[PDB]
Amino acid sequence: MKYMITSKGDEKSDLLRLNMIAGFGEYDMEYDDVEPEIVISIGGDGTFLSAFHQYEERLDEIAFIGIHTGHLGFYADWRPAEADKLVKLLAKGEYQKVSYPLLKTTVKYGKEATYLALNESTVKSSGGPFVVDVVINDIHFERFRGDGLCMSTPSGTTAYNKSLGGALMHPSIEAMQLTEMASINNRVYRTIGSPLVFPKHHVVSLQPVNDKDFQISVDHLSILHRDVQEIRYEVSAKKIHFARFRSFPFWRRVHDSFIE
Amino acid sequence: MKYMITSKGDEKSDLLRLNMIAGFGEYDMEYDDVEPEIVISIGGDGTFLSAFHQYEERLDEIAFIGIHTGHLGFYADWRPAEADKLVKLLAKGEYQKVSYPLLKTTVKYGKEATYLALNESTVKSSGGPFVVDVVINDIHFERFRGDGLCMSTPSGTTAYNKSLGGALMHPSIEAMQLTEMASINNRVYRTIGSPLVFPKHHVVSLQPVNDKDFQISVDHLSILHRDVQEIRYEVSAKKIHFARFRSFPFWRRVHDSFIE
Amino acid sequence: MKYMITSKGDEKSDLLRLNMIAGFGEYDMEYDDVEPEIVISIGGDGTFLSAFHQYEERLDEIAFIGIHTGHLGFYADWRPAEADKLVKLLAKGEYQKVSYPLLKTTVKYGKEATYLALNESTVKSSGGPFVVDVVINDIHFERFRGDGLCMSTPSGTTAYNKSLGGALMHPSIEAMQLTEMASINNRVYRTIGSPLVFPKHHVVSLQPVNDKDFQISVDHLSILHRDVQEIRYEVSAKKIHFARFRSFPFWRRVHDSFIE
Amino acid sequence: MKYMITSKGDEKSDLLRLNMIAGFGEYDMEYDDVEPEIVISIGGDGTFLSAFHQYEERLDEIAFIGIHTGHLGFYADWRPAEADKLVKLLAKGEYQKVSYPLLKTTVKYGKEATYLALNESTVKSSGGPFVVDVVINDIHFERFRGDGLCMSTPSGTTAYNKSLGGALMHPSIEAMQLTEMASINNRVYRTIGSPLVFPKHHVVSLQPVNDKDFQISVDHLSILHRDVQEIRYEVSAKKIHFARFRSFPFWRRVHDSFIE
Ligand SMILES: Nc1ncnc2[nH]c(C#CCCNC[C@H]3O[C@@H](n4cnc5c(N)ncnc54)[C@H](O)[C@@H]3O)nc12
Ligand SMILES: Nc1ncnc2[nH]c(C#CCCNC[C@H]3O[C@@H](n4cnc5c(N)ncnc54)[C@H](O)[C@@H]3O)nc12
Ligand SMILES: Nc1ncnc2[nH]c(C#CCCNC[C@H]3O[C@@H](n4cnc5c(N)ncnc54)[C@H](O)[C@@H]3O)nc12
Ligand SMILES: Nc1ncnc2[nH]c(C#CCCNC[C@H]3O[C@@H](n4cnc5c(N)ncnc54)[C@H](O)[C@@H]3O)nc12
Repeated sequence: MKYMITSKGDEKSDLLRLNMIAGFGEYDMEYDDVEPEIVISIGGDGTFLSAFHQYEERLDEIAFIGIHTGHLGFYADWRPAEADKLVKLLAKGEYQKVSYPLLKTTVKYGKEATYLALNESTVKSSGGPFVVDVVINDIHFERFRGDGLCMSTPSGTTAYNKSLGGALMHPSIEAMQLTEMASINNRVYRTIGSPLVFPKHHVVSLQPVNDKDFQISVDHLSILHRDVQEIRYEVSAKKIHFARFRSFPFWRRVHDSFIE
Repeated sequence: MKYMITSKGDEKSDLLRLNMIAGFGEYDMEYDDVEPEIVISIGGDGTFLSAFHQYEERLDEIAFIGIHTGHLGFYADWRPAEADKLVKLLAKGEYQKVSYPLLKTTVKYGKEATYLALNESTVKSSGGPFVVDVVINDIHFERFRGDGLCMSTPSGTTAYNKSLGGALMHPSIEAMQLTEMASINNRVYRTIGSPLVFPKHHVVSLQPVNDKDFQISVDHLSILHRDVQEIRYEVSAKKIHFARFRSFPFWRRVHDSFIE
Repeated sequence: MKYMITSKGDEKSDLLRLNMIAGFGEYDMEYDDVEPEIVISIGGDGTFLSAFHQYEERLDEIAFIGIHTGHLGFYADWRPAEADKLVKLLAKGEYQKVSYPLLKTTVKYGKEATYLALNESTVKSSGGPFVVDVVINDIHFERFRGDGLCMSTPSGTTAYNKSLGGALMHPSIEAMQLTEMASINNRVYRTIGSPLVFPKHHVVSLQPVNDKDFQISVDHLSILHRDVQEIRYEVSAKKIHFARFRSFPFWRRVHDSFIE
Repeated sequence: MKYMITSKGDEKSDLLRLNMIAGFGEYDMEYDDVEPEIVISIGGDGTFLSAFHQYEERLDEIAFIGIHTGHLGFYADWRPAEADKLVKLLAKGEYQKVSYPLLKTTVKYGKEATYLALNESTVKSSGGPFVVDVVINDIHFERFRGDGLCMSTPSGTTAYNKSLGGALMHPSIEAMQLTEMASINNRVYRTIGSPLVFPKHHVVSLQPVNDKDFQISVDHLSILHRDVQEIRYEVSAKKIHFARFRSFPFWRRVHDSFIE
């Protein structure tokens, strides 16, 4: 079937990509990077992130697979020396799809822009004090002062969210998690402190207080947005699909990356 | 219909209970504390906890309601001066049921005991060092050293779980959250650090390393369990049901208790 | 004696400044903003910070006093309605000097620049990943990956340092405290996690790993430093001197700002 | 000179102790465990703690040395295979004394008891809610609700204090650090949150609110104190003295125990 392979760009990953293409040449497999049905990423989680955003407009037709060339990633869970068995396994098919939730970010001006995040989306100010009003389902919840806020997907909770004190949530939970960055709390300023975990259909909305310029990130992309009236976070209707050939539980994946 | 009222025991709550009984005497309402269908609790969240555990063996036939006499509770969300409108509203019926998830705790010896928690269940040692192996779905995840562990329900995340750094999760999420207590981490000992959020059907299992005596709590109850071979945590099939007469969102309930 | 008054710039602070000058006109007091011996600041801690950095090259000849017009500050500890008693008290003299420690920051290129901080000095990258080697007294301590680092004075521990998890240390301790910003920790990357408190004469040195451009802050000032070979932190030989007329303990000052 | 050796009790430490005694038999060294001038501890930091408390009433006449048999300790900083060079080095003398500060704990009833801590002293309730008023230099600072409080020496900050979020402070700083255990914070209850670092001569005083029974620990000892009116913490006039033969900086000692 149609497939394509993206590479981190170094000597190891490039020459690994060519050997898998040569293997696929021995099967009923067509290379096409315009309309692939299997997207193989060789490199790190950054390379996987690129592959995801490269094809984010055909998510329900693509199954992703990641190979990690030098670390072990959360999205790239195949060893380079296991690439041969991967070629064969894919060649037959009848494999299994597992799906992870994604985060939708909407930015409104005084035309509205929408983004999709697999890890997280963060907001900071463009230099100067970051102050925003936090609104949950049209109800005012708190006035946040600090360095910024981070809204994470389930599979992203092991990334930036973890460094901010957030909890690691299993990706079978359709949720999003908001964490604080160096929140100031005193007698006059008051934030919840704790990470918040929202279900599907809950809309968290950030609204400027004075400054209307914010540095907004979605995964690895970061843009300075001018004249912002609203940022809206919610769990996306879209999901990312993975091809799985073997049992590799999320908590096992958490164990191997952080314990030993 | 059948109903009963529990009271915190002070002058304010007792005399409030009698006036509601007198009001119910003017309607098609029968008082029965053996088989109630509505359980009204007057006092604090501790009084609500007692009412829950008092009737925990008929959960799918009971709708709980809480009145708070001096603070505002997470489970008790009616003011004392609003008791009259509560009597009328209940008297008709046709109200709405909303359900929150609960946590099942199983303790195995070398007969097994099961408990139900609405807030959380915690484990500490009976004096001396607390060391347990943490096993997630039959796979060894980590060896925990510290003061103890805390497994929280969704609605309990605003209680002990919050003081331990856990996240507040919306109660429409069928999940449980495990948090650490003063975990020791160095070059030789290694814990995940972060709170973990588990879905339904995931079994977290604590297993002793040396000492087999632990002080186990379920909500307000705390018992020293001798000769423990296993403690098992999982999201209960049982749920607690609340009668609701008005919109009072969880995040609004979080706002009022912690922000202003 | 020689004195000057700086103002936040709003209607309240300006007209308060003029009335104190008019009061000082009734005493043996000369206004001079080139060589003052008493520096009065009217506004907030930001206004006090400006007054400090404005005269940071004559610290051992100046005693600072702060008046707060709308909050209560840590450095500005006099109420606007107490300004009259302040004028009289200053006019006699024979008051007391109390001194707080300061932080020296040195930045070396491949000419070296030195700065003085009353609150703290922070380091972040100029976009992209922040990676530095942390060296304590010429010995390599750790490789830090995250958002940045913050080195705080004693009196600054209640500012940014507090929001990063640092401890509040009494200003009679000649020390500096380093705190982490969203440090990444996994199986391969390893930071101490905890805040570190250094005595006089200990030199903490940050050294770039790849990128040599950092956004460095000293109190309110923030500059992008190009081609950085070393940043050096140590407790300054210089100290800031305050005129005190009444007992107002630091822990009382902490209490009023954060408890009630 | 007079010396004695304490041992962890296992086969490795006992037979190591006998060989050093046999070595000392070849020098001008007298074994005496009633009035030693050098106290050698073989085992772990727990064994060192015992040796310290065993001789805590002759601190200014004793220099401690620690050997670690199976880990590496903060107080025991000599390898078992380096014991021979230790015997020789001690035998001459003219070595160097370095001193670390200690914490004094006073417990008053309605006769007062005083204790000395090298690591820390903690307070919890004897089951039930822990509520105490925190008073700093006779001024009321906060009402603490939670699991307990921990007051740490400088060298103890790498022990329990570290697991509670405290900062690691260099032992040349005559200070003590207080950290919180699972403090409850909401709209009505309010704690500082942050660790507090106190200088010499500052007295922190805990006072019961309702319950007067507390479980008080000093290092490894833990006693249930009945009818408590006051607990007083302050930096002790006494100090512990170490014999040093080589440079082994505290931050190097921190590095080796937590980084690699
Ligand atoms: N999902 C994952 N789970 C576990 N590990 C993972 N690594 C990755 C990846 C990758 C390469 C491209 N990274 C861009 C991402 O850098 C994370 N990030 C940024 N600043 C920090 C920080 N100060 N502390 C921890 N993180 C940070 C966040 O993810 C941001 O989007 N993804 C995951
Ligand atoms: N669900 C809730 N959400 C928000 N507030 C709430 N208050 C309650 C309640 C009640 C009265 C009976 N309490 C027993 C419960 O004491 C909590 N707890 C114990 N030790 C601590 C601590 N050191 N720090 C915070 N908490 C603690 C935990 O809940 C334990 O089970 N329930 C909730
Ligand atoms: N010494 C003090 N103690 C207690 N409160 C204080 N307020 C001040 C002040 C002031 C007005 C000018 N501020 C510049 C200062 O903003 C602090 N800062 C920056 N970002 C954050 C954040 N995300 N979270 C908390 N802080 C932050 C830090 O101080 C930086 O230098 N000084 C103190
Ligand atoms: N000074 C030190 N620095 C770095 N490591 C060290 N290890 C030792 C030692 C030892 C063996 C006897 N221990 C009794 C001590 O157990 C610590 N402790 C108790 N509960 C915990 C916990 N939940 N988390 C971390 N700690 C804890 C505390 O020290 C208490 O007093 N001393 C130090």
